[PDB]
Amino acid sequence: FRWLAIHGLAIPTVFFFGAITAMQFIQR
Amino acid sequence: MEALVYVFLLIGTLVVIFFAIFFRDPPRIA
Amino acid sequence: LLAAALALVAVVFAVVLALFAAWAA
Amino acid sequence: MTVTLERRESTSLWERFCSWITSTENRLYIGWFGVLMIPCLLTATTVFIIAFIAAPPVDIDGIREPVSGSLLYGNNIITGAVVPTSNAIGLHLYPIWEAASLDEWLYNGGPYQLVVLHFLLGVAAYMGREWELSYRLGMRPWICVAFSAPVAAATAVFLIYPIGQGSFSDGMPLGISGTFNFMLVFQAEHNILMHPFHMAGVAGVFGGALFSAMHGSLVTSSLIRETTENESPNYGYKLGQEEETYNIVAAHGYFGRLIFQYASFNNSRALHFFLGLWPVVGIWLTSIGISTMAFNLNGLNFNQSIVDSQGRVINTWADIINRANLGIEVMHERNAHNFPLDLA
Amino acid sequence: MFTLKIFVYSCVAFFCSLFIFGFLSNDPSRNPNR
Amino acid sequence: QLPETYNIFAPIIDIMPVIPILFLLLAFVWQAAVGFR
Amino acid sequence: GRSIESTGFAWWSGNARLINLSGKLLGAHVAHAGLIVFWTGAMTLFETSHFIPEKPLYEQGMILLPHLATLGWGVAPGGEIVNTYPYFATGVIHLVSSAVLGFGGIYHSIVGPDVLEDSFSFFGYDWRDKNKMTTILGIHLILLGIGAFLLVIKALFIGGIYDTWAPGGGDIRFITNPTLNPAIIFSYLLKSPFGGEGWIVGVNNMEDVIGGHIWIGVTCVIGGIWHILTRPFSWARRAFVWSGEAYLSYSLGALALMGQTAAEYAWYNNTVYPSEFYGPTAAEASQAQAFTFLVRDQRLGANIASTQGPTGLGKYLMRSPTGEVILGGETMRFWDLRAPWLEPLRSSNGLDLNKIKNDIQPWQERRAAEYMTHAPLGSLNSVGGVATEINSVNYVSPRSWLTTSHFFLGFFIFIGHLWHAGRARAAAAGFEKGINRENEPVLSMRPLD
Amino acid sequence: PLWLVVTFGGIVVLTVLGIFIYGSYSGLGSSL
Amino acid sequence: GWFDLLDDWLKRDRFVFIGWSGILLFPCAYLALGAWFTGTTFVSSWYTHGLASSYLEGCNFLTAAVSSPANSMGHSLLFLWGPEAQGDFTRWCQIGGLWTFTALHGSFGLIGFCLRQFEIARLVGLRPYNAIAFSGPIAVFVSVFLLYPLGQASWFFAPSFGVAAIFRFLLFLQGFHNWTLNPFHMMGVAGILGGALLCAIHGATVENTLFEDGEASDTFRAFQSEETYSMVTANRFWSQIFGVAFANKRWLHFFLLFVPVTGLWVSSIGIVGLALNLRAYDFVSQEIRAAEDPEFETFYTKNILLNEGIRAWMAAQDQPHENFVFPEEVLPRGNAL
Amino acid sequence: RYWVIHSITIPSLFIAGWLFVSTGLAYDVFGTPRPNEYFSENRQQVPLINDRFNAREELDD
Amino acid sequence: WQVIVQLVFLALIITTGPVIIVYLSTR
Ligand code: CLA
Ligand code: CLA
Ligand code: CLA
Ligand SMILES: CCCCCCCCCCCCCCCC(=O)OC[C@H](COP(=O)(O)OC[C@@H](O)CO)OC(=O)CCCCCCCCCCCCCCC
Ligand SMILES: CC1=C(/C=C/C(C)=C/C=C/C(C)=C/C=C/C=C(C)/C=C/C=C(C)/C=C/C2=C(C)CCCC2(C)C)C(C)(C)CCC1
Ligand SMILES: CC1=C(/C=C/C(C)=C/C=C/C(C)=C/C=C/C=C(C)/C=C/C=C(C)/C=C/C2=C(C)CCCC2(C)C)C(C)(C)CCC1
Ligand SMILES: CC1=C(/C=C/C(C)=C/C=C/C(C)=C/C=C/C=C(C)/C=C/C=C(C)/C=C/C2=C(C)CCCC2(C)C)C(C)(C)CCC1
Ligand SMILES: CC1=C(/C=C/C(C)=C\C=C/C(C)=C/C=C/C=C(C)/C=C/C=C(C)/C=C/C2=C(C)CCCC2(C)C)C(C)(C)CCC1
Ligand code: OEX
Ligand SMILES: [Cl-]
Ligand SMILES: [Fe+3]
Repeated sequence: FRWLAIHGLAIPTVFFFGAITAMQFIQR
Repeated sequence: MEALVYVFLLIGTLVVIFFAIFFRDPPRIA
Repeated sequence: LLAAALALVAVVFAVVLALFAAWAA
Repeated sequence: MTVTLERRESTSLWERFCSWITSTENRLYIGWFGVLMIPCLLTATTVFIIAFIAAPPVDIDGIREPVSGSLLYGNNIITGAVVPTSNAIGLHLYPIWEAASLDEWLYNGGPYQLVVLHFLLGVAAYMGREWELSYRLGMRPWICVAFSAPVAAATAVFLIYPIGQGSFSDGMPLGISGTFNFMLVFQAEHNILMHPFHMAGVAGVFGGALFSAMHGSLVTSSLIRETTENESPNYGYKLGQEEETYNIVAAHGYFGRLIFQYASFNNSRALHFFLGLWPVVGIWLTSIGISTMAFNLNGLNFNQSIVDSQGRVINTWADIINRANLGIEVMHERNAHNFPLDLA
Repeated sequence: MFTLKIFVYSCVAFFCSLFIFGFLSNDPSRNPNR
Repeated sequence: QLPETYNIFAPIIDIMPVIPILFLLLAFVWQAAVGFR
Repeated sequence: GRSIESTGFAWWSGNARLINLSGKLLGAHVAHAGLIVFWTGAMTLFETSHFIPEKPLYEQGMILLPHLATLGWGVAPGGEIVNTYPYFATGVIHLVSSAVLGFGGIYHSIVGPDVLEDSFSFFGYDWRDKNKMTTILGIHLILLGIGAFLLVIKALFIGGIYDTWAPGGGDIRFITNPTLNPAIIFSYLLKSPFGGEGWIVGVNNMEDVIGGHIWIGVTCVIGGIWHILTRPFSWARRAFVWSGEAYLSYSLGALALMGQTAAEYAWYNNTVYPSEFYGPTAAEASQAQAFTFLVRDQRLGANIASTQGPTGLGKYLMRSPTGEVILGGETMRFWDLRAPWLEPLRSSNGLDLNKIKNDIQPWQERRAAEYMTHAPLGSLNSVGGVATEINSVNYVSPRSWLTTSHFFLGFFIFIGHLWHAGRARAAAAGFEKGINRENEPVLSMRPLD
Repeated sequence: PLWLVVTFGGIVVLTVLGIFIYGSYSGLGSSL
Repeated sequence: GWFDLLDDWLKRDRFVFIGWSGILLFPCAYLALGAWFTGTTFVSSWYTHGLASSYLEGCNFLTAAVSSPANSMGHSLLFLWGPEAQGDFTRWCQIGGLWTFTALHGSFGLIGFCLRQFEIARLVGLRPYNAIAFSGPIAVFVSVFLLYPLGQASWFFAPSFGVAAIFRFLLFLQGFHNWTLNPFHMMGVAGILGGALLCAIHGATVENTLFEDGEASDTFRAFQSEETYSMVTANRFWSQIFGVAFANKRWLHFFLLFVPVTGLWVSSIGIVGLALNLRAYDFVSQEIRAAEDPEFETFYTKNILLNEGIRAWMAAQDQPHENFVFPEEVLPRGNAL
Repeated sequence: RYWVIHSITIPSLFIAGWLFVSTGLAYDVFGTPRPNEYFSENRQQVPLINDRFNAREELDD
Repeated sequence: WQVIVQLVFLALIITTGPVIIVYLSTR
């Protein structure tokens, strides 16, 4: 459950962080 | 003259406070 | 504005000041 | 010869006076700060009560349109208030003796200025008094800091904001509905909801209530069985006892299993420090927010921040809240403005 | 109106003097460890 | 703007005032390096 | 000692470990001064680097350059920034000096001795040594006096200072005849802080400013000499807590008060803070709007002295509670405003209606337009205008930044004052670490009831 | 070293946050 | 036994406790939180509110949200397999299925968390006061995020999960319901501010009546059945300062449980009221007086005017589906502004 | 020791999110309008959904 | 191309701190 929880929170967090950065460079 | 009722209620509250302060039963150490 | 105000202020202040001066002595 | 000069002055009259003033045997402590506090708060209270009940309408916006705030003039508890002084006066000191008559004084809103100044003085003195009694009783002296937060709030809405805006007529009205009015106008002209310090304040009060309920529930949960059934468990504690009245370990364990082990406090001193610190900091920040917005450094402006490729505005929630803000702005003090920009 | 001003001035000067000269009367010595 | 000479030193100056903040932060680093904090 | 075991303080309260270590404390102070001068230099060079020649200072987010311009460096008549080189000079000087102070700081903090009482006797001190403390106080007071005299010298002899009230628009001027009359100066000191009075913030001419600095220079020097060559009287020795933390708390209260005062200066004063550089005040901008539309509507054929507003009060012109002819609308609250672009139209009984009808100049209209369109209102992300305004103008007046920041600072500094004063008392009396379980005062007291 | 890890990680986090703040001034949501 | 083995495994002492309650709590909690992140990052609200709503579109943390469904959806549960989205995930997000998703999963999540409090309390052997205290927040969520929209036209008028969106919900309830005038809300405010007051004052009092149980200035390290602070000294202090003080620790801690929780419950009563538009909007006496007497004015009437402004202007932008058209001549406003 | 697999997966996920945005797959997945897709050449108004049970056909238009 | 210079200078200062600390941490 430790692995499942820690990864359950951490994996999507990194995914999303990458996504949002990429968004920082989207021009009009 | 609802003002009478408002004044009455306020005076009531303030009186309750007064007696709560100067007419409390004193705390006593064990 | 008027002299009366300064008179009273300095009066009370001097009174309490003297009280304090005696205490300090 | 060190720090404190430990010495006395031999049953003098002034020394007797100083002794009675600083006496810890008085039912209510009356320190030097109390020598300031008691008269100020008494004057403020008397004028407040008398005015809240029987004061005539006040020309708050200086536009010769008196607002009724007292009970004997058609108000109830919720709508009644002490109307802020006239905008024609601004930040001018307006004591009774500077008016031609008491009637004029009442018309221009003198009561508000009097009450506000006296109250702020007396409350500052109240803070100092908390320190003072703490010192007289050999306590640690930081209760007055905790209380410094609310004092800061009061000072913000009763003094600083009028200073920044140039008129006591912008000070918070001494009343319920008046308070709501103050809030709405403030939102219209500073967008306080979008100000991070106000968010910090909300965190302070929501969090404060949260931690209050949490601590309370935890300690109440772990109370040690010292009472009979159906009897008040409060009777299971006696004032002055040295034995702890609840199982601290059981509480810490419960909290530890509720979230995780290292999320819980073990040191009660740390816990209570946190309990004191969170809301006080929150309120500190919100008070600062009210004052700094009193100098028009307003909340975050995201109006029409999102544009499409063609160059058309794509609204967000900030634009909607801006619509509401606009409503309040255009509608408030309908007869006070002669020019298109509201700079005061 | 002037007499009122005189009165209030008297009161303020009085309590202010008591405050100032009061806190000058060796206040740090007013503690339970003295 | 800057004098034409020291023109070339524009970007570096852009970072100059941010340095005191770094010092504050550095304290914590120092402490964490010791064993406290 | 640099541990909890050796000192009693934790890593946070880490800085309290320096209370009785003269050397490292001196190092901390010097290094900190180094940081201050560092910021001064770096930020000045930043402002010089980002400055654009044909724009007002207050449109470019400058707070340091307006000070130098106020002192009279690189300014043309009217407030035009022509020469931006002396600013660069001051910035560079400060920066390099920051290198020096930094070196000294790091030295006394890490390299040098912890205690200056051993190897030295002039730079060593006990907090409980009243004479030494009053000596240091005297020295630094004399230094402050010297600084005041530096301003005085700069304004009397070396070029002069920018005068916004100068006969011919704002221009640098050498103050020939400063005000030395005690009646006037100390009239500032003993004056109400309320509307129409303004205490010391209500100073509106450089004669009174510089004369005031002459007085404060003399006062600081004489006081410095006084404290260097004397010892505190009995009453002061009895009334005060004599320790480092106590002194810290005193200076904290003082700096809080000063912070508030400075915020008020930035917000209301336009003499020491020229509107050409710092931008208009709130009052000035509101009055500028009223003036602007008074002019516009008068040009459209309206008799403004007779124009009745919706309320029944004057739409453009009314009276102040004491009779003076003032601008109408909300700006009635701001009738205490004094601005160089408006005073030409001022008479004995307030605004001169004749001059309003006939003698209003184009440059005055330009001033009013500029100022009402650069009012000190803006968001945290520097969106100019009222809270409901849309994203287009990138602007927040320097007055807002200065005043708000210094209120923040003054406020928290006051908090610090309460904290350290309280802890000073508790530590002096001896119960700052908790209540003595064997000597609890309350237990030795008669119950309240 | 734990402290070096915490420092590096902290710098990384602050860098990403800084990129977001920069993103408030560029591209979408910048009013440009 | 099978069930007994299940119970044994579920109630094992892990870094994160699970339990039966965990079976309900963790999935729903995870899905609610995740739906909020997913929505605030990628999903828009262009086809429901005509608003940009995500980081992908250019929203920041303050202006991003998971907005309420389109008004046309009514009180539809908006299942992914529902007759509205018909399995299509894209159309589901465009309709506003993420809102109902977040709301329902959040609700069952709250149920699961309260059940978790009960379960852990029973296992450890404590009194279940934490759960009760938590009944508070639940009442807030149920009344505001479920009952209020269910009373209204559709989920559209429920709060949108976001900062500025919540702000909108606030100003909406002010302008339309005069929510500040509602006595139940006033009791709520009393509860919260009173709670923060109690937290601060208790913390400060305990911290400043501490016993000297060490030599270090760091009083934290110096901490048993003995009280770490002097209750008697505290009592004396507040009795001489405020006139009244606590004397019973148990009563104190219960009190600072009771005040905020009660606040929440009361305000919830209010919100149900608003669900049916059963408002505390007006004081008929003052409205009649003001109607007959054009010189009579209170802060109440001033706020009524403010509400009218709010309603017009925002009405046009906040309810796009209504196609409200207010010519600039009918918009209420004062002179000049 | 445990930094290897993380040095192979954490940057991988980071880049995967980046690509999820840069390729524009996010737009297609969540139906989020591109900066040039808010208004077409035919519609100049906000495309609100009016039919509850026919939201698919309405969103298609 | 000015942005790269700015970020390089920034990187150098920012790194300057921790490097001094590490260097002294070895001795
Ligand atoms: C003249 C200025 C001055 C000086 C010399 C001191 C000196 C001292 N203070 Mg003090 N203090 C001050 C102002 C000052 N204070 C102010 C204005 C406040 C009110 C906020 C306080 C509140 C205060 C408390 C509550 C305490 C002290 C304590 C102390 C002692 C140890 C301090 C320490 O280790 O810091 C350690 C430094 C830190 C832990 C750094 C904290 C940084 C803060 C929390 C964030 C500030 C935000 C900042 C502006 C920028 C944000 C960062 C962002 C860019 C990322 C020391 C004698 C302690 C004491 O009594 O010991 C005897 C103590 O407990 N101070
Ligand atoms: C006669 C002895 C003497 C003298 C001349 C000084 C002088 C000074 N001390 Mg100092 N100090 C002394 C004894 C003395 N101290 C003692 C006995 C102690 C106890 C150990 C200290 C502890 C101490 C601390 C802790 C600090 C100082 C600081 C300062 C500086 C203040 C800078 C400033 O902004 O002021 C106001 C400045 C002006 C008004 C401008 C004009 C000032 C004069 C005219 C020239 C200044 C030029 C330059 C700064 C240094 C030259 C000064 C010298 C030629 C007199 C100044 C150089 C502070 C500092 O930053 O030091 C660098 C500081 O933090 N001192
Ligand atoms: C640099 C600042 C400074 C500091 C920290 C001190 C510190 C001290 N001075 Mg001192 N002094 C200074 C400058 C300074 N002085 C100057 C510049 C002069 C004149 C040239 C003097 C003249 C002086 C004398 C003649 C004496 C002291 C004394 C003292 C000691 C007692 C302090 C006391 O009880 O104050 C309390 C002070 C008061 C209650 C006076 C009230 C001030 C009046 C009311 C005017 C302020 C009204 C003003 C208009 C409104 C201000 C606004 C504000 C209230 C918000 C103390 C060590 C005494 C001592 O112990 O002997 C050495 C003493 O006899 N000082
Ligand atoms: C110059 C000094 C001026 C001081 C300021 C005046 C303070 C007045 C305080 C009055 C408290 C009255 C308490 C009554 C009730 C009473 O007597 O309780 C007494 C009670 C004592 O509790 P014990 O620990 O002794 O209780 C043990 C068992 O009896 C529990 O069942 O005190 C408290 O519970 C602490 C909470 C008091 C805080 C109450 C704050 C309420 C504020 C007033 C709100 C209405 C105001 C309306 C205005 C129109
Ligand atoms: C005590 C301590 C501390 C602190 C420290 C400090 C605070 C320091 C400072 C220091 C400093 C404060 C330093 C300074 C430096 C400076 C410098 C080094 C400068 C330089 C300059 C330059 C380099 C310039 C250049 C130029 C010119 C000449 C002009 C033109 C432009 C240019 C840029 C080219 C801490 C807490 C961390 C911890 C440990 C201990
Ligand atoms: C430059 C200038 C000027 C001038 C200025 C001056 C000359 C100033 C002065 C000032 C001053 C001259 C100030 C003073 C102040 C004082 C104070 C602020 C005090 C305080 C006090 C205290 C703090 C005390 C306390 C206490 C008590 C009360 C009780 C007992 C104990 C003790 C002692 C603690 C003019 C305006 C012309 C113009 C502008 C610029
Ligand atoms: C909806 C849905 C679902 C779900 C999904 C999910 C579950 C997702 C998740 C997601 C997630 C799970 C995400 C996450 C995110 C995270 C984030 C986005 C974070 C951020 C962070 C930040 C921003 C930071 C902040 C901070 C802190 C923490 C403190 C200090 C300061 C700072 C600022 C650093 C499914 C498929 C089942 C089904 C269908 C529907
Ligand atoms: C003048 C000049 C110069 C100099 C510069 C300098 C002086 C610099 C410095 C710099 C520095 C001085 C830096 C520092 C930094 C620091 C840091 C980077 C720290 C920290 C960070 C972080 C991120 C942290 C984090 C943490 C920890 C570790 C603990 C607590 C918790 C936390 C997580 C928050 C040069 C040579 C260039 C030349 C040109 C000009
Ligand atoms: O007075 Mn009370 O509220 Ca401050 O903003 Mn301008 O003035 Mn009136 O309008 Mn909006
Ligand atoms: Cl107006
Ligand atoms: Fe507790």
